[PDB]
Amino acid sequence: LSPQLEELITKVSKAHQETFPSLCQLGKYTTNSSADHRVQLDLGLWDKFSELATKCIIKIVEFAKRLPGFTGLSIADQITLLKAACLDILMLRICTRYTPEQDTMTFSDGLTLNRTQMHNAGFGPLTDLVFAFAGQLLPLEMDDTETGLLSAICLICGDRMDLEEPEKVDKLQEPLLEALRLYARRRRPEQPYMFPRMLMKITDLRGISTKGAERAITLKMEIPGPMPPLIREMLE
Ligand SMILES: CCCCCCCCCCCCO[C@H]1O[C@H](CO)[C@@H](O[C@H]2O[C@H](CO)[C@@H](O)[C@H](O)[C@H]2O)[C@H](O)[C@H]1O
Ligand SMILES: CC1=C(/C=C/C(C)=C\C=C\C(C)=C\C(=O)O)C(C)(C)CCC1
Ligand SMILES: [Cl-]
Repeated sequence: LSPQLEELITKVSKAHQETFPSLCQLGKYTTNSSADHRVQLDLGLWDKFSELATKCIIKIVEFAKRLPGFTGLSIADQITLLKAACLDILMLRICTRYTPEQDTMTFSDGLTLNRTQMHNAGFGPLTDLVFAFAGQLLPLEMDDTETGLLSAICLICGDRMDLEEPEKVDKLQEPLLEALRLYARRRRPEQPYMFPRMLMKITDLRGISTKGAERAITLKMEIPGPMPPLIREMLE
């Protein structure tokens, strides 16, 4: 045991909780927009969804800047990491707020959309794969600390193309991996496969995000103007 590792766990947990409202703390609310049938795109829903996405991108940057050592990387490397991982983290975030009984996902302001509305907001042919990912995330029963640490591990990764100092990024990731294993095993000692299961979710997350990037291309043709600039920074 080391005090430094325990401090890292709590720092990351706090950074996550303070940039990602929990489903339980949110005042959920609904919309009646295009709620029953799948359409190509409901522009009202796209407007609301894309605005929320911009806000969450800013929150993910805020989260990143609170991760120990992140701001010690070159600005170029910080941007490179954020561009590489933002969509992964957005996916993890929305899927964490999945309510299976109601077949809904809840955004950071409490906006709660059913599957059809998620489709109509822009997810389109990606919707059911996203819900399937959320469904397969559930049994892991991850808590906020674990979700925070996993998000940090997804972001701080030395394999990203065009990194100036990949070995430096590698070194920053090391304690995050150690922290997640220590925490996961302590919390649920009778479920020792939880750590490796969590790590394998990273690969699943990358897979769904690649599909997300593909969806963005087709979505660009359906929208009446360009996507919001921070969304373009994430995708383009
Ligand atoms: C994925 C690609 C990544 C590319 C890197 C982009 C990093 C840019 C992040 C913005 C950094 C500056 O952030 C600073 O100004 C932003 C714009 O006024 C604010 O951004 C936002 O803040 C509020 C709460 O987060 C939001 O409800 C508002 O939409 C907006 O004002 C930040 O609260 C502020 O701390
Ligand atoms: C942004 C964006 C996309 C993905 C959004 C995802 C995957 C999650 C959004 C999460 C939010 C916005 C959570 C919150 O508010 O807590 C897709 C690929 C559809 C293409 C259009 C732009
Ligand atoms: Cl570009």
